[PDB]
Amino acid sequence: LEVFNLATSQFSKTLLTASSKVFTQSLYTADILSIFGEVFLPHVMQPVS
Amino acid sequence: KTLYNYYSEGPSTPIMPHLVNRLRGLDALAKVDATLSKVDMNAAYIFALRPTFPYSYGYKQRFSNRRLTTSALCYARTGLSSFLTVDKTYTSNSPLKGGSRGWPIFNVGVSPHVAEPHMRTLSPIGLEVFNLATSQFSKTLLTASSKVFTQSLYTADILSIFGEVFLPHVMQPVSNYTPILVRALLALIHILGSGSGNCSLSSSIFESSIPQFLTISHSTNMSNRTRYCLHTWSAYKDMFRNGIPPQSTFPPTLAPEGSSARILIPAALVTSPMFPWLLVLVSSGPQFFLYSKDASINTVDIGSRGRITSPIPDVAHLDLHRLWNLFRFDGYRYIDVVIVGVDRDYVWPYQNGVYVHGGKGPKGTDNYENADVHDGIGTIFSSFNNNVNVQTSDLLLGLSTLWNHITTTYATEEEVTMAIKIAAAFALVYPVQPIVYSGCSRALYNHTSYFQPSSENCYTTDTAEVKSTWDTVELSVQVNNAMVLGMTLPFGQPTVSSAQWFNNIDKAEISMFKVGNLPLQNLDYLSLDMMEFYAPTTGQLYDIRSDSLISSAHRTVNLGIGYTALADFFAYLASVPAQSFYHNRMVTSPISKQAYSVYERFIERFIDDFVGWGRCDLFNLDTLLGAKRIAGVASSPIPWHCSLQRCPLPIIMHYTGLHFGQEHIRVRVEGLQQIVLRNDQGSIVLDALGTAAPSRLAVKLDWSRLSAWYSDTTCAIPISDRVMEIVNYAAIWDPTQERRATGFVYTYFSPNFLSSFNVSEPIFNKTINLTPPYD
Repeated sequence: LEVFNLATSQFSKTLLTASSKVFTQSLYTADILSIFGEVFLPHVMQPVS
Repeated sequence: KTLYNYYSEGPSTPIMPHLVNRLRGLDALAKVDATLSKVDMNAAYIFALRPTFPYSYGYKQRFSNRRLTTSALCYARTGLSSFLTVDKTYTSNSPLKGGSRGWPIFNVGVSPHVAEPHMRTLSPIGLEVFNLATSQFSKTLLTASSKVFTQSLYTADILSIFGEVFLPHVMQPVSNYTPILVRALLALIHILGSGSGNCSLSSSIFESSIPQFLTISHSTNMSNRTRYCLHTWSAYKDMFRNGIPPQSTFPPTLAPEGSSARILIPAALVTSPMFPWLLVLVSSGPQFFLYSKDASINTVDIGSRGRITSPIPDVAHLDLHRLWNLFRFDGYRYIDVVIVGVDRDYVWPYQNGVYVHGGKGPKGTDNYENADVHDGIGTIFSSFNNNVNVQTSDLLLGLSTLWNHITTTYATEEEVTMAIKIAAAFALVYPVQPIVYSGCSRALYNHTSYFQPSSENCYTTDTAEVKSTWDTVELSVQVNNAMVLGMTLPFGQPTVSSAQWFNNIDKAEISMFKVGNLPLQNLDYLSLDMMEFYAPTTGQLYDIRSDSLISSAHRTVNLGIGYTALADFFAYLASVPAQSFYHNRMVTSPISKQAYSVYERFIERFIDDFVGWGRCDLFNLDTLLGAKRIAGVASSPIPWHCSLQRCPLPIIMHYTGLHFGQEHIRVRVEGLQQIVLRNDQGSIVLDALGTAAPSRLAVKLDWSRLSAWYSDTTCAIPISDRVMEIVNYAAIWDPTQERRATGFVYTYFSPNFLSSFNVSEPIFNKTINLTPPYD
């Protein structure tokens, strides 16, 4: 949802709502957000499977 | 409305409200009449930049008995699609077949007027910068900035940049992107080539299609170059610490100034292919010259009967200039490119040997301490280097990306429309107008000052088929100079500047008089949009559904031909003679200045009513009145009776609604006059019947009288003998002339040029049948 917000809105921040750095090497850091916004943008726009 | 509606209206009462409602409708038609995104790219370019204008011809005869005529279709086109000159390396002084010794330079200056900005909306980062500007610090004011993303545009440093060098725009967020859109449209049109496919003064030499490959040539003596200085943000900000140095670009810009500007470009966008095309289109131009890679495979020669000769005889020593070379734009003379978000080891990705101030230095060092100035866009951007060969698609990729991004993210539809309307004034280049002369009958030999038939500026080069008897021009040096000096833009303005690259010497003579002016692009808007300081105008990714590059260029060329046609119509209504736009327009007759005075009123009224831009930037009399009659070249003995007319009649009819159908030809009670002349020995020498030509007021009150006037004074032009049917039956009787009798003038096009009208598309290689249908 926050990746979608980054895709559809100009950056603020208030948009960083779910990501955290508490857990090391998890799937919830900012790097994973970058991965999602880079190589999975259409699925972010239209989530299907 | 539709094209069917407009073809059945005709001119009406006041003709200025007419011809502008028609133009707006025709422009609206061109927006939706063809989805060019579903065809091949070359086909789209052909269909956008070279429109066809179908029409049906035909003539009647007095006594027809089993006469067989073909009622076919023809497709009229106007304008030069490129220019053919002698090779830069060519030492002989012999005249080449179809190759001009030089070429015109349409030098455009800088408009003092400012493109009016319109309101924008702040981004959250910009909103917080605004809060910092208008409130005492708290904090609670830091609402959008973050340090999660490294080297992004959302840290506190970018806030400092905005509050330092863009404060007025923070206070009043506005932007206008019309001038860069104008330059982009012109770049596309001049690189590809708009018009009819004619590519020479010879009127019989055509280029088959868009070139596939281009060549870049540099010329120090002939280019119009901009100086560039590359800095990182830290190095650029550090040179203003100890006072203000000379030529400072630091202060913000509301009204752009031609000398010196700064652009702040994020590091992520420097590697975009649009970036060099961004540096071009705001700089001076041209900084390099563009040629078709080889002129043999594209150029053809067309016969009087439509015989295509593919390899023109002397193509080995000819250069095929793009229209890009015939134009000269004044932009910013000095640009400070400031890359934002880079370290002290930053490397210029383009041309080697180029070091960014505050970046990687020559040997191996960081924080380069020199701010080197590079003269010309070619000294950086190796893709613009001398003798570079490039596919046109690769060249245009950056332009298309730039246009798509700007028109979907930064600009509004109004800005794009204004850019189209302005660019249409410089979209096309036309050769000097050729005219013929019927002459006078033998019975009137003693009552005329112009007895013999004649022609002017009628040049052809094909030798395969029969040459037209009216095409008597031979291309000497002085005649070539005169013909180049007679070339015009859509609104009629010529040039008095020209260039020549002969032997091994390149030379340009640039007059202080300019054919027009263009506004500068405020680069602060560009910087702030590229740093996401504004909210985007739209969230769409693609302009295919709205205001694409090719659709915009098609609209621009459509409006440019419309400007040419309406200008010809105005010159007719203002009785502006064709000879007032020749190389010797100043030394021939005092009619020229009066005609300019009358014509400029029509032009300015139209420009204010339709374009809305300040007239003077699009048309003025500076180049007309600064004529340059060169050495000799005597004008042919033709009376000044035909108007300006750069377009064939069917195109003029399309844009004006003028109807010249066969129903206006009389075939069958007394409105004629018996005209009598006597000599000293009381002997009647004329005793002839005549009819009065209509006054322009009568035409104003009844536009069908102009149609009748066409059908009473027009004859089909013969090809092999200089005797028309008309001169055996009719003549012009002007009582206020010292000698009352003259013939007819008849703006001339050429059978070779008219053969190209025989196919729906401007493609002629070998399988095209240009022969007249059914003989």
